[PDB]
Amino acid sequence: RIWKHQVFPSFHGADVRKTILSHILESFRRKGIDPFIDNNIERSKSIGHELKEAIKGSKIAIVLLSKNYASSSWCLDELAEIMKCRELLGQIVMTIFYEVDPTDIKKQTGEFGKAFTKTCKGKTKEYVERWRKALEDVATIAGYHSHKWRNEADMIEKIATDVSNMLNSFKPSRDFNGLVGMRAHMDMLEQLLRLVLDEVRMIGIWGPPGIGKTTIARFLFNQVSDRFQLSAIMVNIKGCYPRPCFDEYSAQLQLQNQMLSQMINHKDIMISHLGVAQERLRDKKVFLVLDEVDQLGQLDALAKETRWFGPGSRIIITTEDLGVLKAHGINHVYKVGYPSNDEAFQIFCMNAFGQKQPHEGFDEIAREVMALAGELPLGLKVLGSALRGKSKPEWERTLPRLKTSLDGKIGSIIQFSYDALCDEDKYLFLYIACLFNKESTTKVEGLLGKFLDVRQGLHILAQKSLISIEDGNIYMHTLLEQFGRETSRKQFIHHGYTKHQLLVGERDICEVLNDDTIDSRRFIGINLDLYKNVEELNISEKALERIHDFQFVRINGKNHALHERLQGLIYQSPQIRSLHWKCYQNICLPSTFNSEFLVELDMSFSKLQKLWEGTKQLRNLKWMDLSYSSYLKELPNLSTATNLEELKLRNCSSLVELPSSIEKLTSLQILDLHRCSSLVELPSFGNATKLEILNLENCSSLVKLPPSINANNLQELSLTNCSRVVELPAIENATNLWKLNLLNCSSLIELPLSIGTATNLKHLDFRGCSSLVKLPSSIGDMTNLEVFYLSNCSNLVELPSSIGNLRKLTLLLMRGCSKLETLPTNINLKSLHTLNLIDCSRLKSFPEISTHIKYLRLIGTAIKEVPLSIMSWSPLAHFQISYFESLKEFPHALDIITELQLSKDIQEVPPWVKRMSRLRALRLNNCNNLVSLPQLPDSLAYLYADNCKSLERLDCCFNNPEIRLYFPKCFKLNQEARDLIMHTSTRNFAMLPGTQVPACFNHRATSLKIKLKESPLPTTLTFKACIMLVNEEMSYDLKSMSVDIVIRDEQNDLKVQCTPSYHQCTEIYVLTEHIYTFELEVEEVTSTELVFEFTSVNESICKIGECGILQR
Amino acid sequence: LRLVLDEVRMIGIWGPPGIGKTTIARFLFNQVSDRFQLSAIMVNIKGCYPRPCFDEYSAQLQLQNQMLSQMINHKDIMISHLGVAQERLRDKKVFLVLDEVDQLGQLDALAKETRWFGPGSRIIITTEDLGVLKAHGINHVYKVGYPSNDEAFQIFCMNAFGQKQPHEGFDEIAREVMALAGELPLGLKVLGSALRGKSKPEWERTLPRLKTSLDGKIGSIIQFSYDALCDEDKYLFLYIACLFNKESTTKVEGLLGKFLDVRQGLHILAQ
Amino acid sequence: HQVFPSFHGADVRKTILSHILESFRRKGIDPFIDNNIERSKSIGHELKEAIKGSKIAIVLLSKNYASSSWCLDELAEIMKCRELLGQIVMTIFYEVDPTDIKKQTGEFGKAFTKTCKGKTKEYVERWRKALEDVATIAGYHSHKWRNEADMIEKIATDVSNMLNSFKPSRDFNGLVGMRAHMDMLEQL
Amino acid sequence: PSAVEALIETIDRHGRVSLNDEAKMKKVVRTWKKLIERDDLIGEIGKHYFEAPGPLHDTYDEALATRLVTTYSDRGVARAILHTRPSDPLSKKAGQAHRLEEAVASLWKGRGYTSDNVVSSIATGHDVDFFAPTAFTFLVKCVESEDDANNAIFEYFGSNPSRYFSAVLHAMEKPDADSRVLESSKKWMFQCYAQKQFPTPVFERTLAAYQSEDYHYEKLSLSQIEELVEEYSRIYS
Ligand SMILES: Nc1ncnc2c1ncn2[C@@H]1O[C@H](COP(=O)(O)OP(=O)(O)OP(=O)(O)O)[C@@H](O)[C@H]1O
Ligand SMILES: Nc1ncnc2c1ncn2[C@@H]1O[C@H](COP(=O)(O)OP(=O)(O)OP(=O)(O)O)[C@@H](O)[C@H]1O
Ligand SMILES: Nc1ncnc2c1ncn2[C@@H]1O[C@H](COP(=O)(O)OP(=O)(O)O)[C@@H](O)[C@H]1O
Ligand SMILES: Nc1ncnc2c1ncn2[C@@H]1O[C@H](COP(=O)(O)OP(=O)(O)O)[C@@H](O)[C@H]1O
Repeated sequence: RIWKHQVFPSFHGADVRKTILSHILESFRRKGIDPFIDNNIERSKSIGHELKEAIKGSKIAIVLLSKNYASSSWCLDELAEIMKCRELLGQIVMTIFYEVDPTDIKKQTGEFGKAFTKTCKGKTKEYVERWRKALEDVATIAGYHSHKWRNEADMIEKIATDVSNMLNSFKPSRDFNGLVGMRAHMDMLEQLLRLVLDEVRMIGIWGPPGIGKTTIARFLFNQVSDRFQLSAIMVNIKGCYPRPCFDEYSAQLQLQNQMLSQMINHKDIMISHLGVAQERLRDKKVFLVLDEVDQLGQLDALAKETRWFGPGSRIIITTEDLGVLKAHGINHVYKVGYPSNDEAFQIFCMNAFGQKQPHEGFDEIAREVMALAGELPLGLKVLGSALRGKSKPEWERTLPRLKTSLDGKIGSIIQFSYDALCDEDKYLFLYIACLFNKESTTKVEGLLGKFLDVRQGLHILAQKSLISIEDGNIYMHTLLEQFGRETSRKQFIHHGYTKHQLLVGERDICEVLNDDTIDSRRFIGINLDLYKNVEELNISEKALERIHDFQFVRINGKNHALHERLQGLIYQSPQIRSLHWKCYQNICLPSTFNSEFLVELDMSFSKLQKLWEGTKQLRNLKWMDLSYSSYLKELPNLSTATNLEELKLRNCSSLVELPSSIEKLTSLQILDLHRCSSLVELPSFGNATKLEILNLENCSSLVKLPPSINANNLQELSLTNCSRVVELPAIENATNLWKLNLLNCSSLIELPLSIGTATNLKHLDFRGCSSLVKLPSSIGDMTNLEVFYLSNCSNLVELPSSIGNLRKLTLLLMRGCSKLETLPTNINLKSLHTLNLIDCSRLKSFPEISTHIKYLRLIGTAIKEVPLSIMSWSPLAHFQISYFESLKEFPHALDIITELQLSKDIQEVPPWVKRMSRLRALRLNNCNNLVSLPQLPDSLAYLYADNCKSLERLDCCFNNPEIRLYFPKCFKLNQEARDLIMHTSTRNFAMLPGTQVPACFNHRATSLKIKLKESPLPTTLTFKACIMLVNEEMSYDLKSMSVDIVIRDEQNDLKVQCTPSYHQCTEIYVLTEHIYTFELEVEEVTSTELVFEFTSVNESICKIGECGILQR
Repeated sequence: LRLVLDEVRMIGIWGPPGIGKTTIARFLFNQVSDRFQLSAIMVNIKGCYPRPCFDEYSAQLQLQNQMLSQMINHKDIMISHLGVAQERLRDKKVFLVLDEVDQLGQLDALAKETRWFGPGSRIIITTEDLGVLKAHGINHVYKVGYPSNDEAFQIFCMNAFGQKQPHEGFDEIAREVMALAGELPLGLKVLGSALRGKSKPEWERTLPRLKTSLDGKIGSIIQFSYDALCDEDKYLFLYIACLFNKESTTKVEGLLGKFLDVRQGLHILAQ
Repeated sequence: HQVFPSFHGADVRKTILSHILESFRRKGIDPFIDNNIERSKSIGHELKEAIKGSKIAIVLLSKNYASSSWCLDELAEIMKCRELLGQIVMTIFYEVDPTDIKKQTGEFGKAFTKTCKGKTKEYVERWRKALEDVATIAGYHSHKWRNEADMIEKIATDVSNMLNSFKPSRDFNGLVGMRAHMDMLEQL
Repeated sequence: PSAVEALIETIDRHGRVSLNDEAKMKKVVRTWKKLIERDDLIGEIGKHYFEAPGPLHDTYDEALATRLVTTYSDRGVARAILHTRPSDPLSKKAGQAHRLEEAVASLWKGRGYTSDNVVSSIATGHDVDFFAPTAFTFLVKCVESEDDANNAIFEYFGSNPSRYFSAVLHAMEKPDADSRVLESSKKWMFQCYAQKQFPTPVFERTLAAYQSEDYHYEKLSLSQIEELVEEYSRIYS
């Protein structure tokens, strides 16, 4: 329906127009209510008719009742009209009994009754009847009583609240419904807030422009401001403040004037001195929000000290520069973060399609546009709004427009923050956006050091949240970089008295080189990306004549094409500061290439062979990165390369040898040869070299090595495969060896004794290091050595007695050490956890180091004995012995053993095994000649039998726990034994040799669907399930399988639960013709219809074939 | 329009700059607003908007504030949040006229959902690009057409010969000047005012320079509409105005296809 | 405190005073609070201490204001502080003529006379002098104002304006060397 | 809680709840990134899960890898390894990622997966993805020989030379494609047909028979077909 007014008040003018009605109206104006005011009736109009019209167009009528309400005929007539309107139309009527009682109203007696009698003396009958009926029916309405409230202000507040609520005014904002995922922000920000600490704590919010600081502040204000006596929000303080700021004090005074006028309800204050806020807000709980504070003057004007505000007050200042917060001493800072990819897509979809999910067919293009928008909420909103009502072809053909040009709405907002920078900061920003987007901070400092103060510039930029340094690499947001690239054409760069510009473009910025009409000296940087076509780019022959001073070059020439013109244009530069060329696609660097000035050289993919063919002046060179240049054979003389820092010959498999001129590389710290299948030697380095990271991972032909390294600072040293390496370079100190490994470095003979000097090598491997004869005696020297792997280190017939000095190693894996024969005896390792001696085919003595071992694994050994000292050892969570005959002689060993492993050929069926208490597992490796099995002990969890020729009867009644009975290949099983295997109440798998599901499982089928019925009213049900596998090219020994289970109904769609909703085993054999059984519980009480679905996770490994289950 | 259906139908009005979108809106508001309980007209929203608009929410809030102050005649109060317009106007007949709307932000400011106005109301927004109307999903669009040649002559003689709908005296050069003015009421008015009060020989000296260069009055408005384009769109505009004024779209695509993405450019220019 | 309110509870504590309290609360004004359980026949020392440090007082006058020796003593102390200290006194004539307050007449005068029986001469003299002085000072006549809420809002605005001007330039005295400039400029 | 405590709780929750396939396919990546965030976790959490009850392991890395495979499917772990390879090979994160992927490869070898099983696990549905280095190198580690890796990927294409050559040519067009390795695979295919001593036109028709519609990938075009014929022509006459 339609109403002109929300509330129409009815009252007697002589009584309440002055005193109480005024207050009610004032309260209504303060709650966003527009009541009808009779004083505003237009002049020269009939008051009665206009008032009657205004009555019928009112949603609510409020009737104020006074002792002289009956005195005026206007009051009675408007009341009668009000009541006819309510009973006919349906307008809502509320009553206020101000110093009057409803009882005397309907009697028309005494108070107000005298007035009614006086006013009804001259009238007709129908008027009196209508007035009386209306008076009675309005006295019936339950409203508010004046005498029931102790103070008039509370009653008026309650009346206004009731009217506003029953108006369904919807005071909470619906705007805060289209925003995505601010629960994370609010939860993170509540912890910084802690509004129960009654301090005056100050809180900051900073982040790149457009993440949503303003929206976060608005939402937080809406949620929280109601809990403080005084609240105020100031938006875009940066915008209003004068830019030059010629008179700081006047601006500060005006700013504090605005803050006071909006905090205190004083509509128009004129502040004389900046101390008014301190004077006025000393003892009050105040919530103040300041948005986009640009500099410290605003903060001093608005909130200089916490003493300005009373206890429990909070102020929240949002900015982009952290330095402003730090200078004011905030230390309570919430750094806003980008939303999740899902949330970003939701925001983009809200702005584009109007819902949280895209329309059909838009998914791929929508995600492309999103990825173009980076992650900024501002960018997502802008792009989504730009593409709202379009159609899919329009999306597809406007995406290239979006890529090439940055939208104006993003551009201006970024421009505003870009303008506040210093000149050198602007130049550094342009440099980062154009060339060094993702580069080491050290490399940027080296390259741009002489032009400008790079360190302080980077620090300031990070403070401004224009860049981010993650792990020594600087990162600029995609939109921000895109803005930076555009301004490169429109802005110049001044370093001293000269002037320069940059050239950044995919391929379209090359015709400017063919302009031939402008000075090309002002071009110190090129960023080209040639992943478009193998066609040669077009340059005028005259442009080839001009020589260009190009200092920074970054070419990603990703194609098989060769660019003769580009090479001639660039390598004619006199001084080239840094040169990156990906996919060079040539043979040699041209001879006319001057290299005296060359700090950094990078060729990440190349076809170079014997570059420079001659000695050159590599005076100030600090980085060589030749990577993946697989077609490379030699390398120039590196004499006079004394300043070289790092050399990465990464994965260049054809490099036959390394030059002896590496001796001249005094400052070299990094040598990288991760894959060099064609090396032979590695020449001596020198004396002051001090290599830091020597990485020779798979040098499968490297034979010789240097005799010494002078490795005073050698963080890492890696020789993983290096199959043919005889000796090893000595070491001086290695006081920082954070990593050393020789995994599979066979053909070694010894180890340099100085390996003991590494006092911090916590971890150490020699896994696979065959032919190693003897560990050095200095092994005991290393401290903090925690882990020590050895595996199949055959021909290691010793172990040094100094090991007892190690005092910290937790595990000593020594697997397959098939010639280890002794072991140091008089040793107590105070913190030793495990000891793996498996298949040590000549170990021949018990390992006697009186320790706190918790995991002892002696399988395949030749021990045949157990000492009596073991009872000193308090715990053994595991202890595994390959069974031999004369274990009967060591009863002390029986109560402590945990596993056991019968050998290939054992006739006997060991009964005394029933005596040992803790026997968690029992393994029969092959047992090609066995018949039965005794009563096993009561504590079993595992039992295996891989390929035995007979286990006819399994006479064990065993009921411990989840027990796994695996029987890979044993077909001579009694049907009673077979049934036992199936009909045992476990909580784990059970696998047996069978060719088809046994008939015991009635309910059969062949992701598959099992359908079955039930016979029960209401109970928890228990099921036994049986499964075979799909006949496939499964490996002879697949050793892991996991099964997921889903159960549903066909009358309802309720997904019923299933407590063992998965069965997983990392040791079960996976084979074709076998039966796998397990157990399930269902508890929901759907009655007749259950549908099962067993799936095998890792479908690429194992697929469930036939199946069938059974109740119990 | 169809007011009798008491819906919240929104209606667009679009055409090249200088046809009378503003004048048509004013005439309609003058004729019909009396039938509506509360009504307001907003003029040149595009010009009265912050060009950089660093805080699009503050500008959006103040735009809604201007609308409410003009509409309720409510002594330019300050507004708390952006949903107030719904709270006030969702239960009253409304006639709203929004003139020269440039981008979707203003529409979100002033009229985002038909549920803001209630049982019968009309919102009429005049724009120049169809894309803004289409994004907001209006589909009730009047493409304003050029007036008839006789009406063009009446307008020109109204603005040239001083209220005389026909000519005075000669009636020869007037039609040459008109044919020069095309059909835009803006062009007719500017040319008529340029020659107002002249004599026939003065008219004759003025004719050539008028023919070889257009007045700055028309040029300023056309330039403003031209500057709101992408660079590719500007290049395509120049190509059409220079060489391919009246050619098949297919041939234009075939000849200019290597440069400008002709299909998208034509789509935008037509919009 | 911020403001010291003086009133007669039986007349105004329920109807108008609550509105003024609410307006002051919403304008960030914290008046001194008191309870009917916190009053004796006399005023007490702590009440005078609160009066002296209030630095602004509001005397709301009603018909039966003079019918409480408590209120009369409060008014006398308020005027004493106004004359000696720089206390600023604001008056509200709630439907009572200032002339009636001045000459102690009308119903107000009758209540004052009925209250004055038994007191010593100096009490009556101080009460009369304070009443005359408070009638002289320029305040807010409730009868003149057509709109009570507007009058209360105006009173709150004036209180706020005459409350953020006490401390003159207390801040930013940390500017250095201004005495030299002042002396060198005094000669000019 | 500390990072370790939270990460253990999260891994246990994910292994406990048995949630959606794609939900696992997503959460595995977040867990993987949280692993390599700092250098001293893989060892520490491996030590923690080593001492927990369960099957025994030869190393901490094996314990962590086994838990990751139990918590997220072989499909999820392979996808995370492929999608979380850092840039700088010498950084800490690269070392952590190498530890994780080597542990997973050793875990798969210990279970005796075939070459085909590994290929199917890595499989993403886009036949060029197998030739991206971040996947090809992991495959080579899992199978220990490039010849076997090429044979496995060739058989995963149903022994279709056309599909294989289409994939390798599409891999030739990658910004970071190792030319040497892709050329090695191509040369392997050439040598496999040289062992057949197929005539050059017979070789052409052997390739172009699959160019028919016998089998959803992108087929070759006659131009590079003739190019490959010419390439094979003289090298092994
Ligand atoms: N035609 C008029 N023009 C101007 N003032 C008028 C007119 N009629 C009445 N008044 C003023 O209205 C006052 C009387 O108001 P009254 O107390 O009757 O209002 P009311 O009947 O209570 O209003 P309502 O019935 O709307 O509550 C008179 O003092 C007079 O000055
Ligand atoms: N202290 C006061 N505060 C507010 N209003 C006052 C005060 N004293 C007197 N008034 C108002 O002044 C009115 C009487 O004015 P009066 O006719 O005496 O002016 P006047 O003395 O003639 O002025 P003048 O002396 O300037 O000619 C009273 O109705 C009263 O409301
Ligand atoms: N969580 C969010 N959900 C939806 N929109 C958001 C969210 N955060 C920001 N936006 C949108 O991004 C735009 C820019 O955010 P804004 O708060 O102006 O950034 P800034 O912090 O730079 O002021 C806003 O118009 C806002 O609508
Ligand atoms: N039907 C008409 N009759 C007379 N004059 C007109 C007519 N239509 C437009 N005009 C005049 O032509 C000019 C064109 O302006 P207009 O087109 O309304 O601006 P906009 O292009 O913003 O709509 C106006 O000054 C108007 O006076």
